[PDB]
Amino acid sequence: LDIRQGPKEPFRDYVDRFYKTLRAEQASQEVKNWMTETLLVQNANPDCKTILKALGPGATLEEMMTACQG
Amino acid sequence: LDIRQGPKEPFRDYVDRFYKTLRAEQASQEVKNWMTETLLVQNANPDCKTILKALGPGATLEEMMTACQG
Repeated sequence: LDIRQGPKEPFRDYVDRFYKTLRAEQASQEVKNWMTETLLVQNANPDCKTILKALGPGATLEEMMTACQG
Repeated sequence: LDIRQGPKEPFRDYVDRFYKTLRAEQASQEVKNWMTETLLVQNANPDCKTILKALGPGATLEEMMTACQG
């Protein structure tokens, strides 16, 4: 996963690039979930990454987008 | 994935801790592959992470272990 959130890139934009790479692999829902729990959080910028980790297990993409909106 | 390779931790040891966490989720082969391509590489220490990235797509766990043995 080459996609990483720029320090000034809105989270939703990063999410869209991330999902574009994910779609290329025709990932299942299970894989999509694993990727959202791991790489999406791990590849987020400093500001966002901290917040996203604070959400805890099972946080949804929706909850992550809300947490880092702007 | 809380597991991260210590800067002085042998790669195989890190692999074992990594796989212990993975087994807890009863991941399929597909998921195991995705995790090996992403998190295993992304959570490797500075020295190892560089080398592992140089291997390119499709590198197997075996090839990664060989690359960072010690």
